[PDB]
Amino acid sequence: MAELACFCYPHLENDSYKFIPFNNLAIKAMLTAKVDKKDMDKFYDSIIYGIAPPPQFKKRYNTNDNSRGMNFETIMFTKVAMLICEALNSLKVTQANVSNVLSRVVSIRHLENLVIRKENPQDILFHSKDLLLKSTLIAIGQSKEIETTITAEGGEIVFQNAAFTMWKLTYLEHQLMPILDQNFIEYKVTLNEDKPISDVHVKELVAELRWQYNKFAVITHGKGHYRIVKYSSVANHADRVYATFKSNVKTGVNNDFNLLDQRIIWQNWYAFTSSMKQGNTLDVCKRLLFQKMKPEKNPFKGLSTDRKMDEVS
Amino acid sequence: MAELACFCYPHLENDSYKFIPFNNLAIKAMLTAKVDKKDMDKFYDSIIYGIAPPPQFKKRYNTNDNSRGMNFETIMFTKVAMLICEALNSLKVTQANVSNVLSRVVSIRHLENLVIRKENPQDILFHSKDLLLKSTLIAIGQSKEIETTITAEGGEIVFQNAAFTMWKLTYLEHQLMPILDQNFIEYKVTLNEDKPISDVHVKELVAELRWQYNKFAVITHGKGHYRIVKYSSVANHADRVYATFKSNVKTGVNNDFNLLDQRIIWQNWYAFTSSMKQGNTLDVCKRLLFQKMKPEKNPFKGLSTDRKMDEVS
Amino acid sequence: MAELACFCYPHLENDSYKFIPFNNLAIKAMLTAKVDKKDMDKFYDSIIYGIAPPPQFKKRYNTNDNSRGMNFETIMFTKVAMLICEALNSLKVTQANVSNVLSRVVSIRHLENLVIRKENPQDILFHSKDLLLKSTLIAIGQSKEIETTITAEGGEIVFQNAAFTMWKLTYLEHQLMPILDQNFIEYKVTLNEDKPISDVHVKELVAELRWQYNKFAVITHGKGHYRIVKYSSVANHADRVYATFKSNVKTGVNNDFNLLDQRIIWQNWYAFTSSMKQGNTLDVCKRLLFQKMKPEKNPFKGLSTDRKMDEVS
Amino acid sequence: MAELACFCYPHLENDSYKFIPFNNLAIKAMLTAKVDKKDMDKFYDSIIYGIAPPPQFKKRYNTNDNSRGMNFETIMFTKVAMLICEALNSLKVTQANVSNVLSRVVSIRHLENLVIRKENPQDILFHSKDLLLKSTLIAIGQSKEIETTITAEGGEIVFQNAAFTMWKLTYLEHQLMPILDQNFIEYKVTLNEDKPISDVHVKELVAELRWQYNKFAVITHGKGHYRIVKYSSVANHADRVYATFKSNVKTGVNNDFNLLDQRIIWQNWYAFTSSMKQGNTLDVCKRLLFQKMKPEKNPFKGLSTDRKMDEVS
Amino acid sequence: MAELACFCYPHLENDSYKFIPFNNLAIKAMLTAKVDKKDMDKFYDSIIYGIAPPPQFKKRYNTNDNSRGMNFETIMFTKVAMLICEALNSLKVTQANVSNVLSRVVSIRHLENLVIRKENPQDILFHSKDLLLKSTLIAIGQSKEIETTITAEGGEIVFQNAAFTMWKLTYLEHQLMPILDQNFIEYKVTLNEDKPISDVHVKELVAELRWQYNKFAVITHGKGHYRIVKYSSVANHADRVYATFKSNVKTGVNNDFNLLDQRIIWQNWYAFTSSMKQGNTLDVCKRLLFQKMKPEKNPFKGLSTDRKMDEVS
Amino acid sequence: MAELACFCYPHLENDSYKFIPFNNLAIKAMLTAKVDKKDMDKFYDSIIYGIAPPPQFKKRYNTNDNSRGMNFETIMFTKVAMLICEALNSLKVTQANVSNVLSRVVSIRHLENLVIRKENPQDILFHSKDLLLKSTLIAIGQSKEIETTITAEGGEIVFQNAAFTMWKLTYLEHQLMPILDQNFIEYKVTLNEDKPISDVHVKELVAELRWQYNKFAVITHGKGHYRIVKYSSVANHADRVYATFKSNVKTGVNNDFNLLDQRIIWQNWYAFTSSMKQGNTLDVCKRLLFQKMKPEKNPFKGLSTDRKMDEVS
Repeated sequence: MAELACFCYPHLENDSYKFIPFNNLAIKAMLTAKVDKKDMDKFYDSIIYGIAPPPQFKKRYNTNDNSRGMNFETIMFTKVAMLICEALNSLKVTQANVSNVLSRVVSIRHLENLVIRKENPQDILFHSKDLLLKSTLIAIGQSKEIETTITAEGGEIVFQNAAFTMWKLTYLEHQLMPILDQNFIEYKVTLNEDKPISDVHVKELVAELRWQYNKFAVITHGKGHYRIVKYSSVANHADRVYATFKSNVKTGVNNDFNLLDQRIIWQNWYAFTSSMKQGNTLDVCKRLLFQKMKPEKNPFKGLSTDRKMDEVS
Repeated sequence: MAELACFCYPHLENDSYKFIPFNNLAIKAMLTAKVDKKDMDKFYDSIIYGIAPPPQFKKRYNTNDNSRGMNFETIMFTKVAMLICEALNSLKVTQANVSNVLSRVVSIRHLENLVIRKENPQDILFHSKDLLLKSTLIAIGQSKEIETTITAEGGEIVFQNAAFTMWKLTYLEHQLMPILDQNFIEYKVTLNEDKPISDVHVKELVAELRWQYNKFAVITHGKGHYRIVKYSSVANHADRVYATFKSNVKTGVNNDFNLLDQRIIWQNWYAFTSSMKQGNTLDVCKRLLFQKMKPEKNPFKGLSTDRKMDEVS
Repeated sequence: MAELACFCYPHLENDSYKFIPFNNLAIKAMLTAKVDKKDMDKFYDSIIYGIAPPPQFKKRYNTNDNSRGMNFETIMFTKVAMLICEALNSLKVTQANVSNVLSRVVSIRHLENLVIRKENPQDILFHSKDLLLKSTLIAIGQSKEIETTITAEGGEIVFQNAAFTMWKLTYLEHQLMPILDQNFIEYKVTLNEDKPISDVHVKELVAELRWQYNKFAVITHGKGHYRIVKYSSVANHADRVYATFKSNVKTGVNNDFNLLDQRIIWQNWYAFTSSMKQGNTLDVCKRLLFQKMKPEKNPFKGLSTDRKMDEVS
Repeated sequence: MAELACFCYPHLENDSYKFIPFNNLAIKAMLTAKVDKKDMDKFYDSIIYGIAPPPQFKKRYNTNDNSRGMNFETIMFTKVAMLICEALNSLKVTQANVSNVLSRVVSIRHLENLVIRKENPQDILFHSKDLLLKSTLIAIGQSKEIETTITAEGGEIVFQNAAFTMWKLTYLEHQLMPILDQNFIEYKVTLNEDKPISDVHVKELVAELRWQYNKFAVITHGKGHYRIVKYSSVANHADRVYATFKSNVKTGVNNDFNLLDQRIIWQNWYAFTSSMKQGNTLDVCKRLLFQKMKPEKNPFKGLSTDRKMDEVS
Repeated sequence: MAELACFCYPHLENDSYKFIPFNNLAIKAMLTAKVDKKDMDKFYDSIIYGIAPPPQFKKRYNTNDNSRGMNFETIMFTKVAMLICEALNSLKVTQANVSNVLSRVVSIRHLENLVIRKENPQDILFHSKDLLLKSTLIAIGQSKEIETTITAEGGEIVFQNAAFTMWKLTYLEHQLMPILDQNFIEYKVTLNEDKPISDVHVKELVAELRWQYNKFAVITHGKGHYRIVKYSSVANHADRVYATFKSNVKTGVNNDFNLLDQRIIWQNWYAFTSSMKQGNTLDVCKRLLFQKMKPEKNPFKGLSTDRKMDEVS
Repeated sequence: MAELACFCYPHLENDSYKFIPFNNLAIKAMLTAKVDKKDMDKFYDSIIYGIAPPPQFKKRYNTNDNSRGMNFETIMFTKVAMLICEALNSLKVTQANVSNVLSRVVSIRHLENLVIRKENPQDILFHSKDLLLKSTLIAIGQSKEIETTITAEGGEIVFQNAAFTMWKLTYLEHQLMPILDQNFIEYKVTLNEDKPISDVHVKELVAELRWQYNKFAVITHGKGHYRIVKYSSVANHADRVYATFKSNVKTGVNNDFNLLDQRIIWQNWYAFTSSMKQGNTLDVCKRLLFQKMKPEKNPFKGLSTDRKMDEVS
């Protein structure tokens, strides 16, 4: 999780801002550099290895005294940086915008997964440059469009339906910036199409979720997909999405939040995010999260039995 | 799963039948031996490596043309054979009985797990020779007593309570006769004491079973413990326990069947075994196993919610 | 052993059905997919990884719960799929035929061996695209022609003559769908030319078979080659070829059966297949297979002595 | 194959000749020693590492310029030497005899196999010191007794009967003096008892020999066991046993030759050894070995069919 | 050491005999082939892997029962075969000659060393195709020219002078047909130029030979180079060169023998080869080889002292 | 090469000085210690790991900044230290003497080789504690006796005679203080007995030396054995033995020098040491070493021929 300015710098050629990747040794030089307090937000000249990121983003890079950043000396750093550049170079970014664009924080893991998609001959992104660009621009946050199956970050498909595709996020196996907590398990459910989903297809998804992923809560962060997370993590997710909601309200940036199908989402999460979306306080929202809520209409009552009896037969 | 006659032979010394283990090379010789059709049930003399098991049990031993038997050339074969001998030698078996005793089929895996217990300094069986003998004699089927926690076969303790202890059966990791199906997962729940168990302690067990082992059916084979098995296996278990029930009825051997706590056992399994115990046919019993049975009183209705909300908090 | 529909799907381009291989991740997605009972025979859209085989052929693919299928994630799967496509694309298959063609069950091992031939610079198939196509179309079952030495599946040549070539089938060493039984040994004897073979050349073949392969039965499945199989397997072969004979009779598909040279074939096998070809029952045929048949004229009486005395000299 | 004087030297203590093993470094020193032509048959004093064998046996030991001897630096050399000493020390050898005894050439491989027997807890020789001594004294050639199953050199039992035990000689796997020709295969058939063997038990042995070992000739070197050798080796065996016969005749040492059961032995071998035993020339004997001899009464005519049909059933 | 017919076969294309290498699997097939006694000298058709060498050269190829031949399945076999073809294809061999040319026995090791030369960018043969051809044609025996330094087989240069170059033959390290005797050490001394060599340069060579290679005899086989061989091998060399001399006399093929500088060659060898060249018998020649010949004029008397004193200083 | 005070310290118990080994961690502590200039010759107290050697011998121990010392952290350090203690403890050293005794410089490699001897069951030193003590006391320099074969330091015996034993010094393979120059080769020739040696036995030794070790000079350092050294080392040896001679003259310590057999020793070395022993200057002695000395009577003229001709035969 870091700024785009961690991967590339802008260069004005042909009266246009083309973005160029960093050499890892330039980053390595900057980390050893003595810079003025008033130059910490300026791009650094390594002399030998070209331009380097602003010294203020020192903590974004893993060193001996830091394991909270990314592994910039890997090959995947260059791949991700190239992906970012390719995407930004298509936008023809104006002089006023370059700073805002680069200061945008994005998911490095999302970008890494997109690299893993684009490089696989089997994946549609390998063949469609347009789909790759759409996918990347969503990840960059320079796109109004929603992440769907076609434009998903990726992972191992663990379930698929007419309406849905479930992915296991393999963040443990990443090169650039993995999850270090070995307990980490998280899935996501992307919609295949935006057109209306049937009751039968929703039933099929909820069936698999209640059977295979019973120890997981079904939530969302307001974009067009579900997040399958351990119940032990929900409280932290709540804090994050509320902080985001709060931040977007204060800064005036888009604050749309798709609560998604109420029959699929976890009751308490839907309550939480509904209160948040109504403009209630963190404590008001959080307190619903922990309430032993009176069981709603299921709304699919015989669903867990069906799969058991199928397995027996 | 094999006869005791696969591990030892009886020898009359000091006017008493002491049972002696087989050398693996004696077994190996017997497998290459040409024997008369009327000597197939007699113990075989290898000459060089001592007495060997009856040729009729050829298929009990793994060869090039057989992977359905045990690995008799391992060290654990000798350990198991020694355990058996030690147990049988304490009984002072009479001349009439020796044949019946040795023809008794027993769980080799059970015996292997008992070896793994007895050899560990941390385990009570290592220190109590009496407890070891009781445990082994249960496994041999030369004991009226019930297998409890103290006398359990063993495995990895995955849950423990005042009333119960849950073990993961590590049959995949065995040396002598492992499970070859890598999908194999099975647990057992042994009672710590026979005295009456509280509602609170039953609730605690059922809670863990509904949370951690939701894709598993809770059954029993009529002894004093629960078996936690995949729903995909229940149908096969049914066949086995019914065949056993049928066999014991025809042969007049003890046919006690403890159905165990109805609140813990899977509804369909309890129905199945109740019909069997009432003397109904296989088909009558089996048909209950597959019925989408109308949900009984839960009988613990808010139990699955409690653990979820705990995890969230 | 699987349908052609396990490797490719048809696509109508340029008013012609060109067959395209499957991506293994598409297959992998289908295996996790929830499909309607009435769509089980339709090709599956994985979205991300292209078209996938019909869900009804799930058991053709090896998973955690299945070791009876093929290893579709290997490189040889793609090679075999490509070979199939190349062959089918030459036929210009019509719209009515595509379903029948793809539903044809074929030997995957045969196809794998053809891949191993075509990729070796030393092998004639590497240089002759025509011979490769003929060979493959025989394996596919879209060819009236007989498998000979030139068009043989392959293996290690263990004996060769003017008339014959003996191959060891290395099915144990395969990647895509090996034989798992490590005891497996089987050879085949393909004819080099169809023109009449001399008594001297037949003698030479029968000599090697009686000397080197004395524990093997010489049979055929009715095509133009001999099969050298363990005597322990003959009974199973009998069942297979009879079932095939029966099936072809009922379905009206070609049911030619070349019994081959009576002097080479095992007496009991020739008796068996002659009875089958005369339209007798399975039991009638099988019973001949097990008869201690009165030794015919040898028909080469001093043959086993000759090779012994040669070896001594 | 070497003299006993290669392993030990005699020492007169307590008015008795006790034989002592050589240290390998003493042997190593002797190999580098400059000795007088008239001291080549005397035991060599290495000074540092004790007594060493006579320099005349230099070629018995493997060096850089010699791979025809034994590996005296191995542990098995010491084991074999100890076995020899133990045996010779029991005989109380007289002063006149010591030279003859030590100059006796013996099979090192035989002795090595006896070591492998005696050190295995499963083997009877491990427990019976008397049987071990008998076995060893046969191998040394200081015993009138015949090698039987009980006193056999050893190897892997590949077949066993009431009357017979077949051993695979694992001379390839030896440490001290292996066979270097990797094609080497040889078995031996020792009698379990000397009392008369039935027709049924002979049939059983001949059955296994015609089935499993069809490419092997059944011979003997005149002691009480059969030798199963490749047909390609028979001519060499003939030379050896004839040379021995010739040598024993000239030197007046015992020249008994047990031709063994005529129904079991290879026709040509029986002819050969019968001519030799009648006092005919090498050429006379050898010529019978190569004759395409008119097939005698089988004398078991349906034997090869029986096992085939059994395998099929 | 084998015939050229072991590596290639002739093919008449464009009214010219171009020679083509063998595929190793064709050779492998031929080794398993049953051929008529009157076809043993004809090239064999493997069908699948192209033409193969005449069956009469079976023993030239290493198998399970043969370690006296070459390793034809190696890559170096193909390299050597290609080298041979390249050379023979330049000669435009006539129809009458092809048989004689191919039946020529040549040093495989020589050819292998030439391959090792030609493939090294540092070696002149890599750049001069003419020099490579000259070198190869000498090795083939289709050239009147003498092997010199420029056209030498190769090896590790251990000494070099204005006049001479000494090579260590690394026959132990070969792939195709190595020396198996690990004691093997042999060097060769090729002349750099044919023009007359000074006394000073001869002195320098003889100095190094007396110092570094004192346990080696300096000989020749009559071509324009010296052979540095262990004194233990000289007797065998004598037999070989005499047999060659004898053979060439009987067959009328060129029988030139360059005795080389008498001051360099070993006294006894010069005597031997002089007697041979005068037409004396093997025994007459050999007897000189073993004579304790009265020391000639040294002819360099203080030479061994000089190098000692240099080393000291 | 270091003082005895590097291995042990004296302790006065029972009114006697018993010498005790150092713990390596005590040495390690001393190396890090800050000591007064006037305590550099006192034994150091490490507190935790006992007494340690005087800080003045710092350079005797290998550190990061020193590869000129010994590897004191090895096991062989303790073994050598123990050997030294065992030897010194037998002498009952007086209070006045302890300092002189411990300040004695000795060959660590000699001591290591004695350890390698004493620990080998095959070696006489393993069994004779008296011989071990004699050997060690010679190495320590607390013995008037001469090093002979029986009491030799050790190594690999490369030649042995009635009179002589040649050892290869394996100083490269040592643990405690090896030779680091990988070119190092040195042998020694110890006398087996002191009684007079024959001309024939001297001839045999000189023969092997002229044949196998022709590039080596035969010298001595004045004790009762020969040293076989490269001619390139002689000049350095000369310096050492002269410096020793000079030192012993100045300090009044024994200065016996056995020049040994003039027929065996290198002419120039004998000249050198004779001049030294006559009391000439270093330059006078050295100049003889480099003189191209007129060849004396050989004194064995046909010796080098004999071995050549033997090798040929």
